[PDB]
Formats: sequence, structure tokens, C-alpha cells
Amino acid sequence: RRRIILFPVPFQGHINPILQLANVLYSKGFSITIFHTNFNKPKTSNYPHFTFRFILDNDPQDERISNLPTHGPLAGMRIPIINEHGADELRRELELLMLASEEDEEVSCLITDALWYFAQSVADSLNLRRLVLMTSSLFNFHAHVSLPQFDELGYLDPRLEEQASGFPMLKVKDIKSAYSNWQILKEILGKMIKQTKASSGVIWNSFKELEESELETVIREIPAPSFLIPLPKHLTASSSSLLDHDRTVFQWLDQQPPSSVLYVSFGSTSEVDEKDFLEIARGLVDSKQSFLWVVRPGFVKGSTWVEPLPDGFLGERGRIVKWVPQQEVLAHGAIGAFWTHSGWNSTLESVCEGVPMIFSDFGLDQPLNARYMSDVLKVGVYLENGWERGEIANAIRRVMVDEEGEYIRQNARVLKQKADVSLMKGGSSYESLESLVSYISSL
Ligand SMILES: C[C@@H]1C[C@@]23CC[C@H]4[C@@](C)(CCC[C@@]4(C)C(=O)O)[C@@H]2CC[C@]1(O[C@@H]1O[C@H](CO)[C@@H](O)[C@@H](O[C@@H]2O[C@@H](CO)[C@@H](O)[C@@H](O)[C@@H]2O)[C@H]1O[C@H]1O[C@@H](CO)[C@H](O)[C@H](O)[C@@H]1O)C3
Ligand SMILES: O=c1ccn([C@@H]2O[C@H](COP(=O)(O)OP(=O)(O)O)[C@@H](O)[C@H]2O)c(=O)[nH]1
Repeated sequence: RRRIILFPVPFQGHINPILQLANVLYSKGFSITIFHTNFNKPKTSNYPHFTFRFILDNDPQDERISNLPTHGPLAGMRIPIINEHGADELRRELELLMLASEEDEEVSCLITDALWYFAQSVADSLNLRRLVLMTSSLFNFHAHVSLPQFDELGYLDPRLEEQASGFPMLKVKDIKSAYSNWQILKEILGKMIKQTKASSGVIWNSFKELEESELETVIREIPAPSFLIPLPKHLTASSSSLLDHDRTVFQWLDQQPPSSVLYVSFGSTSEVDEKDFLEIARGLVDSKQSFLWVVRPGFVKGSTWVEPLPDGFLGERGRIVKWVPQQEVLAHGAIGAFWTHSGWNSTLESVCEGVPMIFSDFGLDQPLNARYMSDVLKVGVYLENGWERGEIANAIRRVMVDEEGEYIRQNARVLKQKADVSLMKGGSSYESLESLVSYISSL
């Protein structure tokens, strides 16, 4: 028997695909151990078939992460901090596990988030193969490796509406938004790319017919074999949710006509002004469409939840909730469209459920996802110029009601079908998974 160790980054958009992958590999006969921080841990009782080992932030907590806040932008500093100081502990934990292994059981490989670049040298030092799971798109990676030219052309220094050079898919504004925090980002992205290239293999949460134009960059830039597997088509991430589900939404969805509901969610970490939260509310009401709006407590700066919102302002058409099983909501027949912040997991879930999108973005890979989905695949409409009630309502009605938006709704249905076909015998994702399992088994 063969065991796989997976090591996720402890945030919702990173824990979800890694535990989806773990379940896919378990279904192929591998045993599974998950290394995880105590911070943002998932419910281990949801995974009785996995062994969990909590590392790196056991108390006594290191002076470096002990004081760090658990929410907000600062919470993510754990990532560079662990990258720079976690190697010795990670090596100890891997050796302990390999020493306690049964005789009929070998550890085939370690799979980490690509952001754990420090894990490559640890795994090398144990003669352990490391595979990398990319939680962002191939298009995003193509932009990463093109950063030399970007800085060179002056894109990275504060021409906004012009097509970027040798990247006609993007506007300069997209690059400026995506790489706005350069000094801090440049080092992380450089190290992540370098150690991804040195890995034994790269698993992408995508499928070939989604990102066909980007396959050549990956083959040329990454010498290790790449595997494209659309995880949401195998299973939802419901079991790895870090917050409790409000499942009362399904009884409400069951009262809505098919394709009549706009689902609205801006992810697991974004936050907005009070000024913008109220403009978003006014756009929603102005569209005259039914909506289900997930608002994380903490989404609005300066309020605990939605205190700025007058009582009854959503009316008959709208409901606001703290958190849902998102892919299961997207699969419900009532859903007509998805207003997303363009996180990659949300984007791919909406594609795999065939739901057209309205795109906003909060930086990082989000503006690139929004531009690729709206202009290359044409499965949504991109609100690329702030929050304005009038523009919001027009975008919503264009995707959900206007005859002019029919091609977008049709494109989303066709793309879902292409994803389903990729999982059949002979399809691209079926063959990638088949190859991934035989590759891991040969290690
Ligand atoms: C590893 C990065 C370093 C860091 C932490 C510190 C830093 C930064 C945030 C930037 C500046 C402020 C500061 C200080 C501050 O934390 O607020 C600075 C950038 C980002 C850092 O990682 C981010 O940590 C967030 C939690 O704080 C997560 O929610 C992650 O992302 C979430 O899930 C994804 C699904 O794959 C996305 O789809 C994404 O939409 C979604 O937000 C991850 O985003 C992406 O960063 C992309 C930037 O290029 C990468 O390409 C990766 O692919 C990576 O996925 C955190
Ligand atoms: O109410 C919600 C909102 C989102 N999610 C899940 O949280 C993840 C968000 O990841 P994404 O990459 O889209 O954005 P991030 O939060 O990392 O910015 C996705 O898997 C969603 O299905 C959820 O389960 N319920």
C-alpha cells in the first residue's frame, strides 16, 4: 500500500482544492495523511478516512506567529514566515511519519501547495518526491513568468486602457491591479516559481479545454510533468468548509423559478468600505432580480456584519446569509448567474456547474481570471470600473434577462458540458488523472 502526504496552505481557497485532491487520490487506493497548521484547521471529524497531523504552530507557539491576527490581510503573513522558518520542523515531522510507517506501506510522495516553496529542499533532503498543487489558473502562471517583460515595459510602476505588450488578452490596468504590491510579492512569486519548476510534478485545478491557449507556456517553462484535473467535477468542497453552513437557503431556493436567482459572494477574505457595500446593495435592488447574497461577517469595514443596511431594504427579492455550501448552491436550478470576486475556486465551480458570471475583483489573480473568463471564454460580464449602482444593475440584467446576453448563458452551458466530457474515457481530465496515478505509483 502507498501513502500520500498533502500539506495545504491554511486558507479556505487553498484547503478546498487540496482536500478535494486528497479524496480523489484516496478513491484510487492511496492512504492519506494531511499535515496542517492548527490555525484555520478544517473539521477533522469530516475526514475519518484521513490521518491528520498538526504542525508548525503547536504551542508553545513560536514568537513569530504567536501574536499574528487570525483575520484580515495580516493573517496571510504566516505564509512567508513559515516558508522562512518551518523547514526543520517539517523535516522532523516527515521523518517521524516515515519512521513509524508499516512494512507493507511506503510513502509515495508529498503534495504541497505551490506557496510552500520551502518544502522542496526539505523533501529533497529526505529523498522524498514532492508534487505541487497549483490553486490558481494556468493563465495566471503565464502572467507570472511574464513579469520580467512587464517590469521592463513599466507596467509594474505607478496607458491604463491599452492592451499589454505580448499579452493582448490583458489591459495594462489588469496587470497594475494584479501586481500592485510588488516589493512584497516579487520575492514570494519568484521563489514559488523556482521551486515549482524544480518539483517532480505539477497538478493544476483546471481542464485543458478551459485553458487551451496556456498549455504551451506550461510545457515550455515547467520541465516536470503537468496534470490538469478539474476538482469540482469530482466532488464539492463542502466537507472542508471553515465556517458553518446556512442550509436554510435550499428551502428558499426551492421556492424560486428556474434560473431566476443571482448568487452573490465575494469570497472568504475580501473586505469593502461601508461606502461600497451600500452601493452594491443598491445595484442588487435596482436590478429587480431575486438574489442570495453571502456576506461574511467582517466583509464590511467598520461593521460587525451588515448593520449599515436598513431593516427590510432587501425586500421580497433578496436574502443575505453568512455562508453556504457554495457549489451545491450553484448546482441548484434556481440559480441564474453568479456575481463573484473571481477567485479561482469560485470561478471554476461556476464553470463546472454551468452558471454565467458577473465579475468584480480585489486584486491578485482575480483581475486576470475576470478578463480571461469574460473576453476569451465569454461566460460573464466584467465590472472593471468600481461599484456603481447603475452599471451593476445593467450587468445583472444583461446576463440574467436580456436577449443580448443569450450567448453568454449559452457559452456557460457549453463550457460545463466540455468539463463533463473531459472526465469521460479518452477525455483530457480522465487521461491526466490516469497518468497522475500511474506516475505517483512509479515513485
Ligand atoms: C502567498 C501570497 C503572499 C501574501 C500574504 C501577505 C500580503 C499579500 C496578500 C499581498 C499584499 C498584502 C499582504 C501583506 C496581506 O496579507 O494582506 C500576499 C499576496 C497573496 C498571498 O497568498 C494569498 O493568501 C490569501 C490569504 O491571505 C489567500 O486567500 C490566497 O488566495 C485565495 O485563493 C486563491 C485560489 O488559488 C486565489 O484564487 C485568490 O483569489 C484567493 O484570494 C493567496 O492568494 C493568491 O496569491 C496570488 C498572488 O499572486 C498567488 O498567485 C496564489 O495563486 C494565491 O492563491 C498572501
Ligand atoms: O459562502 C461561501 C463562500 C465561498 N465558499 C467556498 O470558498 C471558496 C473560495 O475560494 P476562492 O478561490 O473563490 O476565493 P478566496 O476566498 O480564496 O479569495 C470556494 O471553494 C467556495 O465554494 C463557500 O463554500 N461558501
